Amino acid sequence: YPGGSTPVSSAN
Amino acid sequence: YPGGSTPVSSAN
Amino acid sequence: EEAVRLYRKALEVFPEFAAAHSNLASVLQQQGKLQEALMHYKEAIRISPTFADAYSNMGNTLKEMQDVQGALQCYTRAIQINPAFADAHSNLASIHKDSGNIPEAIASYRTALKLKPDFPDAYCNLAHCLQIVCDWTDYDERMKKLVSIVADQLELPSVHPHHSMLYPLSHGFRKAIAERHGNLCLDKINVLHKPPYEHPKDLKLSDGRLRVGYVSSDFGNHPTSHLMQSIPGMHNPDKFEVFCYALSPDDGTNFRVKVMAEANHFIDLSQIPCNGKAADRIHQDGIHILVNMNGYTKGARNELFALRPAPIQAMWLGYPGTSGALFMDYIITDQETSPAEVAEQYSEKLAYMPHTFFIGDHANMFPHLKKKAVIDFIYDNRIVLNGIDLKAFLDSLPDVKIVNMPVIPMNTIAEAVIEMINRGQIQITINGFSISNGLATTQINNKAATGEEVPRTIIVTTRSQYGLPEDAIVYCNFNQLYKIDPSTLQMWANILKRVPNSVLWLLRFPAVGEPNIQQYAQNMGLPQNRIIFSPVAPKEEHVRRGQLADVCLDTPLCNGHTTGMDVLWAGTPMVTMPGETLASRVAASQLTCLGCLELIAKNRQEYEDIAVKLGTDLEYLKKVRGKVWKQRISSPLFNTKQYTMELERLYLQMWEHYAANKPDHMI
Amino acid sequence: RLYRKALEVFPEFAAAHSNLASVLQQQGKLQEALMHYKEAIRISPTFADAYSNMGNTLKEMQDVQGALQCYTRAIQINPAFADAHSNLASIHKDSGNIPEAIASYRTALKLKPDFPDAYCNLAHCLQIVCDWTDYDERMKKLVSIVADQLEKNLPSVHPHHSMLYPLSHGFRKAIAERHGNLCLDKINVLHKPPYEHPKDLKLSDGRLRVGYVSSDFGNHPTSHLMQSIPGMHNPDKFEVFCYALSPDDGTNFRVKVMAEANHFIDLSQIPCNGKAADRIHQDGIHILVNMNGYTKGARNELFALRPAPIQAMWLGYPGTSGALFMDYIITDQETSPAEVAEQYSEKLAYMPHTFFIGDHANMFPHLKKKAVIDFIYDNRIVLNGIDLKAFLDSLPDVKIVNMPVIPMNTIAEAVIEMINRGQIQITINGFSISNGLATTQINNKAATGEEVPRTIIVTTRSQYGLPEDAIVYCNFNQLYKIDPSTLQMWANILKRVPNSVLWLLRFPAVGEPNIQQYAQNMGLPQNRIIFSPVAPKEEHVRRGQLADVCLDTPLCNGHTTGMDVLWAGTPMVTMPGETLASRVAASQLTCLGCLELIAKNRQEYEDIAVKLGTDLEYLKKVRGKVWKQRISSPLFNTKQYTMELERLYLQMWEHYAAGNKPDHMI
Ligand SMILES: O=c1ccn([C@@H]2O[C@H](COP(=O)(O)OP(=O)(O)O)[C@@H](O)[C@H]2O)c(=O)[nH]1
Ligand SMILES: O=c1ccn([C@@H]2O[C@H](COP(=O)(O)OP(=O)(O)O)[C@@H](O)[C@H]2O)c(=O)[nH]1
Ligand SMILES: *[C@@H]1O[C@H](CO)[C@@H](O)[C@H](O)[C@H]1NC(=O)/C=C/CCl
Ligand SMILES: *C/C=C/C(=O)N[C@@H]1[C@@H](O)[C@H](O)[C@@H](CO)O[C@H]1*
Repeated sequence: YPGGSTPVSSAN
Repeated sequence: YPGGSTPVSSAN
Repeated sequence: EEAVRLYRKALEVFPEFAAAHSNLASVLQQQGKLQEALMHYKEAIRISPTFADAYSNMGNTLKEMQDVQGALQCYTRAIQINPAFADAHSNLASIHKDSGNIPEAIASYRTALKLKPDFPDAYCNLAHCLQIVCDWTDYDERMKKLVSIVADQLELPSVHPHHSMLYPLSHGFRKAIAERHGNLCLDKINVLHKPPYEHPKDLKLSDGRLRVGYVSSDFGNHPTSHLMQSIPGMHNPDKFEVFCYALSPDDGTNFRVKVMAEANHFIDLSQIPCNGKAADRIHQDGIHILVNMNGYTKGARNELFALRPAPIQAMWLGYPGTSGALFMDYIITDQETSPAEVAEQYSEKLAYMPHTFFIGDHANMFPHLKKKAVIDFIYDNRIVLNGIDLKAFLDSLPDVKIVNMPVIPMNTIAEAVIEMINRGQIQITINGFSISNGLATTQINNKAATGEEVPRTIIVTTRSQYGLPEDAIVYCNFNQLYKIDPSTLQMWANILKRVPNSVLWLLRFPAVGEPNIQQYAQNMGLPQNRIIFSPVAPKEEHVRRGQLADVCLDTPLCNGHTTGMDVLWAGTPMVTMPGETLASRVAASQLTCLGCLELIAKNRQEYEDIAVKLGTDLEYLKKVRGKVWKQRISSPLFNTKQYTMELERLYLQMWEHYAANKPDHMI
Repeated sequence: RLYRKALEVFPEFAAAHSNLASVLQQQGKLQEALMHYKEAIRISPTFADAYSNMGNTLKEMQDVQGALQCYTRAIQINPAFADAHSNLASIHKDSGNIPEAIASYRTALKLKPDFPDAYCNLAHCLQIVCDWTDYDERMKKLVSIVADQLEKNLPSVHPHHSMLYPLSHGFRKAIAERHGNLCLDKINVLHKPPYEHPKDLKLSDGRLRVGYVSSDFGNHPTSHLMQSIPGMHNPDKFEVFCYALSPDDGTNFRVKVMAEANHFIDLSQIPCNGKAADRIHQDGIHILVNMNGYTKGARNELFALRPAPIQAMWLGYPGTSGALFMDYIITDQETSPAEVAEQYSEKLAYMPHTFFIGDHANMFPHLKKKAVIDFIYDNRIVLNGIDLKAFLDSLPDVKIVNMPVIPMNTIAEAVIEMINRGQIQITINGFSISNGLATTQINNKAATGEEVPRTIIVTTRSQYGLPEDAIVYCNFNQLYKIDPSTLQMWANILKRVPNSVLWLLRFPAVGEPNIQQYAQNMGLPQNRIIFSPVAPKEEHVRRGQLADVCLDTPLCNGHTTGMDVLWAGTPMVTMPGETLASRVAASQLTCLGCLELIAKNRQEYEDIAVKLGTDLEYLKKVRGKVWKQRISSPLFNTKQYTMELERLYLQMWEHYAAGNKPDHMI
């Protein structure tokens, strides 16, 4: 998110 | 350097 | 392995062979030896200063070592040396992608395809990029072509298993893709010549307790912790022993802190980077069931599971699909997401949890959202209050009408509140209480905003903060935009035209897909006042703001997973259409558990009918909301204790079986 | 400005939201600013200017992926928005992607040709990669831009770059006074009184209280220079306070300073300049030292509030601050001659020899002594080791010259076999023998300089692709220090000396073909200039020994790089200019006692460098002179430097103690 981070599930 | 960091003098 | 032996002889024969240095360097780079790799690449470049191919492969290593700027200088230097070098362009683009410069990634992917037009890897990569921004030009062609590329390769697949679920592959194709990735992990470990492990066939060394090892790169701030952080500490110490294997460094967060404090044993595999030495340790702990919570997701070290240090190896909750691999024995799932009928997408056997394999620590992390109050001029979702000490504040007030939802009448109290929202000032004091602006959580307490701490003020959430209308139905989907496709947008647009008094609420996730969405929306006869965008919000703001919505429209292609439980927590009904792939049957699983069979659609006409119903039959919406708002507390959905206990039953079941016979489906 | 009154009258006024946000961001209130930018956009969803300004605010909070989305969004709303383009580029420059930096700065220019900030930045990017297309046009245009801007009150040229362009000396000080005055204005916001300063040494028990303020207490050349210093101060007469402006990065450099200063104070924890300056004052500091100037991490707001009575620019910024809050610049007779003290807003305070210092003796003692191999050259195959003597002594035949020489036998062969085969290390007589190129795989803390290495290191010409049979001129600085004049100068040199190569660094790699091309435009084939990679700090100093002579860049010399080169025993040819940044190599050389290496003009420089490449007994002499005097002169002598540095502090104090304003110290 804008300012901080918004961790998500993503591919390796 | 390639593989790491080479810090240097620089502008703010 | 034997490549290494060859190349070193090639260098024995001839000291000065640029290509064989570069080739040695690329295989050392496969087997993780990044420093050594990097050395040989500079030798190659010292020999031949205009060796574009070395510079490009050097950049890859630098990217793996997380030297992003060095990888940048390397790729650029290879493009300088040879401006028609397709790989330098592809690789470059992939840096831009991982930095979220998707427009500049798309440009460089295109440039590859123009230079070397059959380049499957770069096509699939571009196709994922296009998905991220909701660019759907030649969309039907694209899909037809990705099926093709994959069809071909099967006789390493250029589409990632974590992606394969978004595309119209067959289930044979999706399984096949995962199968050739799992196979690649074996080929990495066989280099290590490791004998087979001898597994406990007993519980006698363990003191009668089952040893369960939980491996995840996400014990830290990542959706994995947000869902299961209370599971280790809620296990029964008498009959189970919990080992937590982190694959990542301590990210500093209260999520990490919980799991280290609460597990019986926490082991940091991020400092045991060698897979042999790390799988040795798992075996030395004496694990009986070792659980995989990554599958094919950022962080995974499936090689640990490829060497077989536990008798039973299970997949759980981090990966919405099959691993395709014979080193994984079960997948923890349920009949509502993975019906017995369709067992043959999954290479693993099916272990059923009794309601839903899905869990959430919302009960624990956001408990200020169990109860609410509203402000007047009655609507449950226009101007909302939440607080640990809300009740005290309500009772400090002259007038309040509980309907059970307390309602604050429009007085000089409610004026100071709404004018705070109006000015955008951070907080105010009423009767000595903190009344805080929901848009300013990070200013007041950062760890509250991330969900690390329960908030300690009373927080105000209003539609005016988001530019939502105070006199109309609000539909939301709060996922990343990549899960929306053409069909899905069509459904939403249909609904939006039958329900004139309504706005569909989406997020800039990323903002660079917003113009696309709206363009495509306007091709379907839908004005620009109709779809509202707002930015992605820190975790707690997100979950709270679901209170402003009336109904959430779930993505049929890939459902809300975390995002689903998030919206259910705010007391917002979700309309889903479960598909075929496990990623498309989740919101449905969550709702079967919660107990809203009425919201589960069998087809498109059914879907759109359910949601138009909910947006016009207002008292049906008050009914359904009421039903969700109570059932999140009263059903198994959010109940980490019931969850853990039933999970424990399923584990023993899995042990009893191996105690005799080989892995078989569980009921 | 109370725009907060403006928004009181009107709630949904997008422009004042965007404007309040831009002023909150002035003060440094980033989370608040960020909040009003999202409001601005809630109201007006295609408001480009807010999206782009938003980007600036999130780039400050170091969310770079966040900034990118804001920039590229300002560009999809308005592909004709130049500011958004200039900003997008600026992040590319900081990612080290200089081409995209460039492609994007030109779009800002094509869209808006009166764009000073984006021209000057483009000129820097061009400077970085040594792209000298329309160089003279660019140069004259850069003056005109500043002449114009100075005349209407903030230069698009950063004072740290001012040394790189043909600006006048009056113009230099002015760009510096501007960025300085800007520290003053950002501070007057806080309305603080003047601080009440100490007048004798009585609270402090007779000790002078010194505060060294830096963001470079870590893996940084500042620490590679002055890490020993606080620990060598005299406790009886001095009390030493080190003020970090950087979080602890985990390096030994940080550990060392933390252990040896009497007081280590981590100001990165106190982000408020008001609160941070109050702290410095109550420590009772008599001299507060500015070690950043206008460099990455500066928090000169600290010095703008005057928390200490004497305030001196020392060592980290090679220029004048232009600020009236800085009292002295510690420099020396050779770098800043009193004759030419007009550039300096500060008074001149002199060190006896050089203001320059270097922790090489402590850092790299394995290089005090060296061994070679045969078939006598001192720099074709080199060995270095703490335990070299013992290694040598384990050998059957060793010929002394004081330089040990190992003849060609199975012992000498096994080493060469390792270098040829690119393998990591070997064992001879039980001693550990290492490849110079394999150091991060042997010991990562030895590679950075954080640890003295514990095995013996062999270093060769073959490793970097240099000729066994020709003379090697090196220069080891970042490529942005070279200009046309200079590259011409070295090419001249190189044509006069047929057996020679110039040995150059990829710093950054993308600058190599430019240099290669301009060279050909006057020079010889692509075999005269050899490029090597940037190295680990230790390999970097160590491999310098392979060279015959170093040719220093006149426009801005090696500073840390100068020290680095001399420590290897490699002579340096230099031609002092008129800016402090262009004088430093000559001052270092004066201290070393090699005035015959200082050129008066371009012609001398070519003659000096040619003589060193052709006269080969004169080569042996000056190489000798260096190899010896780096131990015996006061250049790499931190203990001596510390002491005379202490002497100048007292001399500085006693002047002020007499109730005087700062005046020149000689
Ligand atoms: O404004 C928002 C919107 C979403 N999210 C969170 O961001 C993540 C997105 O999750 P993801 O798409 O990776 O997994 P899924 O929903 O597919 O399970 C989820 O953690 C949400 O809780 C958030 O913090 N703020
Ligand atoms: O291959 C190299 C070349 C240089 N350096 C170091 O990189 C820094 C470059 O910074 P800068 O140019 O600011 O030095 P200065 O301007 O003082 O010469 C110096 O410490 C050198 O010690 C390095 O570690 N590896
Ligand atoms: C780099 O850092 C050291 C720290 O003392 C300083 O001595 C050296 O002068 C500095 N280099 C430069 O400022 C180069 C500037 C040209 Cl833009
Ligand atoms: C469309 C697929 C998205 C995805 O990979 N989601 C993951 C969830 O299934 C999983 O439960 C969470 C928690 O670990 O990670 C992301």
